[PDB]
Amino acid sequence: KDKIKENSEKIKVNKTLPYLVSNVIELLDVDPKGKCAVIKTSTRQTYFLPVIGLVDAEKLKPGDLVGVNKDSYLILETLPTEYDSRVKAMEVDERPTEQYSDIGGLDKQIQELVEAIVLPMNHKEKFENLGIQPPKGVLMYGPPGTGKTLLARACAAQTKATFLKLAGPQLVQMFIGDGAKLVRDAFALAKEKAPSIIFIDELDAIGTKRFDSEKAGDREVQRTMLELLNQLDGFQPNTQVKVIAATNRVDILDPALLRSGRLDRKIEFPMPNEEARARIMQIHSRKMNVSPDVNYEELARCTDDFNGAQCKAVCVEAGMIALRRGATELTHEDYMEGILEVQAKKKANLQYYA
Amino acid sequence: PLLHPERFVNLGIEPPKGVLLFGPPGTGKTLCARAVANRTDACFIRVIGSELVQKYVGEGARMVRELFEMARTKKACLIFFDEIDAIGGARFDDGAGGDNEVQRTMLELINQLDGFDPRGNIKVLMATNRPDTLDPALMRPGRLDRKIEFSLPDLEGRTHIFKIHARSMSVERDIRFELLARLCPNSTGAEI
Amino acid sequence: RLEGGSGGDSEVQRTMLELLNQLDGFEATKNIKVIMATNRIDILDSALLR
Amino acid sequence: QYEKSENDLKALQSVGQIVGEVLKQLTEEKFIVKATNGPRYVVGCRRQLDKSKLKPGTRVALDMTTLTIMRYLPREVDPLVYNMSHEDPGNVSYSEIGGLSEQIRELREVIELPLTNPELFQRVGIIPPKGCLLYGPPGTGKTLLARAVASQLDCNFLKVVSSSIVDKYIGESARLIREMFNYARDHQPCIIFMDEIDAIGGRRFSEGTSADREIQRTLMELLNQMDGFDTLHRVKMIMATNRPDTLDPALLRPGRLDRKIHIDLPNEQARLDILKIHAGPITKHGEIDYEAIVKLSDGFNGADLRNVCTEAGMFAIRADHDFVVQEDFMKAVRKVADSKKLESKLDYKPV
Amino acid sequence: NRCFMCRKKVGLTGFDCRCGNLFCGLHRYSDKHNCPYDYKAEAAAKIRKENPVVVAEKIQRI
Amino acid sequence: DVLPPEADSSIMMLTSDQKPDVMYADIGGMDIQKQEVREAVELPLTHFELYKQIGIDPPRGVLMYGPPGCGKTMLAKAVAHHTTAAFIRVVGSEFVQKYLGEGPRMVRDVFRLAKENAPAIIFIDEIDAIATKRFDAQTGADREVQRILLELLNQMDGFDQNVNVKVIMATNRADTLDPALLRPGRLDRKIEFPLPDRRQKRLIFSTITSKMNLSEEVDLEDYVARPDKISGADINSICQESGMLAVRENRYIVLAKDFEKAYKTVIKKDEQEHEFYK
Amino acid sequence: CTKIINADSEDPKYIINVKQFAKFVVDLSDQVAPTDIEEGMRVGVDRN
Ligand SMILES: Nc1ncnc2c1ncn2[C@@H]1O[C@H](COP(=O)(O)OP(=O)(O)OP(=O)(O)O)[C@@H](O)[C@H]1O
Ligand SMILES: Nc1ncnc2c1ncn2[C@@H]1O[C@H](COP(=O)(O)OP(=O)(O)OP(=O)(O)O)[C@@H](O)[C@H]1O
Ligand SMILES: Nc1ncnc2c1ncn2[C@@H]1O[C@H](COP(=O)(O)OP(=O)(O)OP(=O)(O)O)[C@@H](O)[C@H]1O
Ligand SMILES: Nc1ncnc2c1ncn2[C@@H]1O[C@H](COP(=O)(O)OP(=O)(O)O)[C@@H](O)[C@H]1O
Ligand SMILES: [Mg+2]
Ligand SMILES: [Mg+2]
Ligand SMILES: [Mg+2]
Repeated sequence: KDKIKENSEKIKVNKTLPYLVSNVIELLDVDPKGKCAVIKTSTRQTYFLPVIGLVDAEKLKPGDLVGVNKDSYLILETLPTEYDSRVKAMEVDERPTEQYSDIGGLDKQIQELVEAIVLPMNHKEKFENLGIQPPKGVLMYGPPGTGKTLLARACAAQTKATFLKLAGPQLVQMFIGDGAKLVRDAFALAKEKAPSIIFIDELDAIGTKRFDSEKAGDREVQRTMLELLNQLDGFQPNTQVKVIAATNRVDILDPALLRSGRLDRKIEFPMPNEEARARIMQIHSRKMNVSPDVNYEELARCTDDFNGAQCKAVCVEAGMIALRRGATELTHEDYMEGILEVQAKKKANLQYYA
Repeated sequence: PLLHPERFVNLGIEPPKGVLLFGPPGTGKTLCARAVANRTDACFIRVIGSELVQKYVGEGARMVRELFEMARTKKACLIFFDEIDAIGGARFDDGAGGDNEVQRTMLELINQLDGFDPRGNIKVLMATNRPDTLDPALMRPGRLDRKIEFSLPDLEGRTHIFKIHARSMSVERDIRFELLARLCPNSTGAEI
Repeated sequence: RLEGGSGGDSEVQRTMLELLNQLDGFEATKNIKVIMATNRIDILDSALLR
Repeated sequence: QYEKSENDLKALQSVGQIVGEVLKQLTEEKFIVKATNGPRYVVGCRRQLDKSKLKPGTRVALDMTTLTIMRYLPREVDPLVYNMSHEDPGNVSYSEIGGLSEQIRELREVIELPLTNPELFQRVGIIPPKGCLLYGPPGTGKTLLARAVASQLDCNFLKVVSSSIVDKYIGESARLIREMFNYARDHQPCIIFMDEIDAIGGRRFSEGTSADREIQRTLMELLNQMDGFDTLHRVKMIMATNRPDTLDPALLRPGRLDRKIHIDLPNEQARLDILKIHAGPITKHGEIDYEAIVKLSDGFNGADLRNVCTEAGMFAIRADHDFVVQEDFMKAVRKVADSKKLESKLDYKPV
Repeated sequence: NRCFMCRKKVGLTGFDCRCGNLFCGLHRYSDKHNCPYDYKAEAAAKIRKENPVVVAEKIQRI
Repeated sequence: DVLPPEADSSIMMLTSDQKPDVMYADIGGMDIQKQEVREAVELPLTHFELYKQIGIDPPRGVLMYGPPGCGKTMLAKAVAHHTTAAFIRVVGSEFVQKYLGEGPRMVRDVFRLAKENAPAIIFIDEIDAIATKRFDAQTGADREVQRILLELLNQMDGFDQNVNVKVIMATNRADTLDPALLRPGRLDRKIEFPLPDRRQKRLIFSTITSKMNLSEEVDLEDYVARPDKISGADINSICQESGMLAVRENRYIVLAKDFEKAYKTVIKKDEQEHEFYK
Repeated sequence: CTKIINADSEDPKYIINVKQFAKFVVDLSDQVAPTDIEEGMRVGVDRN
């Protein structure tokens, strides 16, 4: 026990804090007879060490990150692999709250989503007793004002798997490459956190029908996008990540994007017919002091060709309008005036009618 | 809402963070910008619309990242855009080889404007002379909420602007300006 | 001309600017001339040198 | 544990070495070498390195301080390769796929046969082919076929996305191709696979952007080291794309790209066959009319029919009937077929 | 799997309202089940947390 | 100390054994330009004072260009097999490392070795990767590339007009290049490898078909009549396809059907027309 | 000056790059508190 005390004591001394990181380039084995390896430091220098150090040859593999002594150039630590800093930004940490009672006028689509994603995350035995497969990739398309962000932030708000975001233009990088690096780092990141869902918005910005395209632009975009396709479906499939995407216009995309397995289910979003309008207005008219003589059906039938956003906006403007006169509750006339403001009335003299 | 975050709580509403100005030139938008910036009491940030177009890909977006970063850092800060027509006016694709990069940048302004974990305490003021050739995505409310326009003074706005541009100068005690503005049926404050 | 202008100056149009720096002097030729023969005549800054 | 402590005690006093290459032997003890990161030096072996093995271009290990040759080592390890060498997991043989057995056999003559029985090529006296291309609509199983083929060897197969090759530096990309063909030169029966050439492929540009020049140089390295000066042996090139029309004709001429294999949508019998393929491991009833489903089945990828099998199971999960009825098949067929109102321009002319 | 406003069995097309109850597509709205929750107060509280009380530069330090 | 002049090179010439095994008579049907180049290089080692008495000024370098697969390298690959001078093959784009001036440093390394060794032959394949015309940009690249252009011209202009150093370059696109290479003194002999004719098709068919068994019931000229705009490498693909065809038939002898299938495979993808145009 | 990547457990054990020099596993000096050293941060470090 004294001896082990002394040896460990020396170990503390010669195992100091500052280390120079490097890469495990490969391993070998020389005969007269154990293992061996070769390393490249962060200083662009290669070193050959016959004695490995305070690590395990079986644990180490080609292309690893390790803490190495500066002077001795000896392996002293095994470092957890990191990703690009931009990748670290893509992580989600807030976990907002958008429970399904908040969203309206999209029951069917909601069912088709919770089917494709929620159930696979919860009851795999149901998918196995019948036993075929879970789907692969869900897409949201339609008019911009129909509400596509709501399902994303809501479902992420409810689920507890590793939700991971992504923006369209972010994949575009200054230097060529950097999209293949970025996306691959992302997918590996979700791999590290097997309960993993990735969202992508404005997918049209990267997904575009290629053609005889000249000097710039596309000449990296389709490279990154192709990295997306291959890293998504095909070579070495996986089941520990689910993909949600959303766009506005569909016609720019490529076939390989929407083939049948890169994006499994297609969900269109039609605008509120009548009761979706009336009820959405009834939903943002939840936090406002309302005079209880108000017909949301009148409101709907007078609100024509709006979206969830605009229907929200009218309910917004009405409160300030009543705040003009300092009233507390609201009036149907208030909603009417807010409708007028939202509609962007032009002028007068339109009086030679009737 | 800024100087009185009380009424909107006592009634339970959210202010329309997105304002666009428009109308004929030489009318009082710039002036409104500078005046609001006078009592801004906030990290007001100018933005010149053409400053974003650049030679390399994505770098303009990289601007936008730092923009919304300094925004989120500086609590209660204002942003002004001006003649945003250069950014994302249309999505010209019949012969899809025209403008694409500032379209992507415009998309970045889309996302970092709204979507996925909203910004918090930020206000956006824009203004253009031709608010007619813009991508409807910006036209969606929530982003561009109010559409305030500045018109041409019928007879009396020109009178009062005679009182604005004629006041800060040396003249005799025999003033009269209604006679003047009745003589200029169509003239702006700048011409005043 | 300034096509390779603000984006690096190309090291050549500047030397051209020194050329015009010298031509904008006083010679009257006296008995000295300078000939030039070139294709691609629609790119240079001959407006100033007219 | 005391034994482990002694192990680390011995492990403490081991210092690394510098890695370099042997340029030329000046004399019996004078050598010209170069550090991998820059300049060059004049060195000597110890006594008993067996200097005959030292040749111009070999790699050696140098002493850090004394700066002399110690333990000359084999070739290097090209980290754009190990991630594409021991990476692909196993796969079912080509028995899983179907409907294109003509092509299935057809690739066998260009790849498997010429190495297994090279005698016949010599008897008739004709050199075997060199490189093959795969093209067709997405989801025809292009990647899948290569998966089955690589599933045979699983050890002597390199795979490439043809998109992770780019970088931030000026060179550093062609060199990757170099060491790829040099490792593939090392192992004799090497199979190279490159998907989606159209990223790196291109055709040509009339002096566009400089990054275009980096790309085109990176391709011309392929054009060289495909035919070039050094011929190749047992080096098979498999290419995959969607539209061949956007490629370089110089790359498309025979010799480099020997044979162009055409993949197309399934016929009626092919659709029935793949349908039977995915229909295997499915808890159902003895009621399946594959024929009607194929009858409504018009122009669907293997992944498409896979999608049909998925959706039918979805309807089965609807109402929680653990079995599978036949009608859910036709319903899912109607849905999936309806979903193809967004895919135009699926064909591309060859070349 | 069933609703509470009409006992109609559903399954996976049910709803999870703030009040902890499941509903069918007809009764998912808070006005079709008398939701006893102060949406207005969670109002006056969220806006108060997201609203930055601006301060005109005055009476700062010493 | 002063080292041997050939020590610091980092690159070697054609090694003592790497002859490509391509006979000079192996290339069937390139009599004009093969022999023409052979005098273009080797002849100015045996006939020099004619160049002084008449005045010929043998060009320092030569350029080859043509469609992709007209035997462009198939010729340089053979000349190295049947010569004795020093030979150094050169990739088009190997000098593009991300360092500062390693390109021009490598050009110095090469031409110093060429001058050093003997009368030699420097071959640069795919010069189109470098010899552009467009301009000098500034990101991190066109500096390093174009400076190596300048190094190439600098050490390309001033050898001595006496050292037997033969420069051979070749690509397929003889258009996207700087005419600074198109100067008297740098490059004079310009040679294209156009497509063959009926006769050269016959020669290539003789040379190619001369290897296989070839059962005598196959008429070679019958396929020769079909013009079809074929490149030279296409023929080899033809005999390959027919050969592996008969092999697929489990047969060690070729018949005409393998050739019908031959043009039905390679010559296929030729017909798309709308009759009403004419 | 250098840039931070991440930290470790029970201890700082900070992973940092300089800008282009090299990446190290370094620790804070005693002049600082182990609170305001969050990741993605530009921090001044001793040269020795
Ligand atoms: N049915 C609805 N209920 C509530 N809000 C809605 C509804 N439809 C649209 N919205 C509003 O739309 C706003 C976000 O825009 P939307 O989700 O329509 O797509 P977007 O603006 O194009 O962004 P994305 O790129 O995420 O689609 C939200 O603030 C939300 O309030
Ligand atoms: N009502 C007014 N009162 C005082 N000054 C005015 C008025 N209208 C216009 N002006 C003057 O005319 C000029 C034009 O006004 P402003 O800059 O707001 O127009 P603008 O829309 O920004 O111009 P543009 O459309 O060309 O960008 C201002 O500098 C201002 O001094
Ligand atoms: N005269 C000929 N006789 C026989 N075969 C020929 C002849 N000319 C060309 N070929 C064929 O063409 C091939 C020569 O390679 P190729 O001409 O493609 O090289 P290259 O033109 O340098 O290629 P690239 O310039 O596109 O890199 C040989 O495999 C050969 O079968
Ligand atoms: N005959 C088939 N049997 C089974 N799966 C198939 C078949 N054809 C296509 N697929 C499916 O479609 C996908 C084909 O993708 P891939 O070969 O990469 O095409 P692309 O490169 O055009 O995307 C595979 O993942 C596979 O699951
Ligand atoms: Mg949205
Ligand atoms: Mg203005
Ligand atoms: Mg060649």
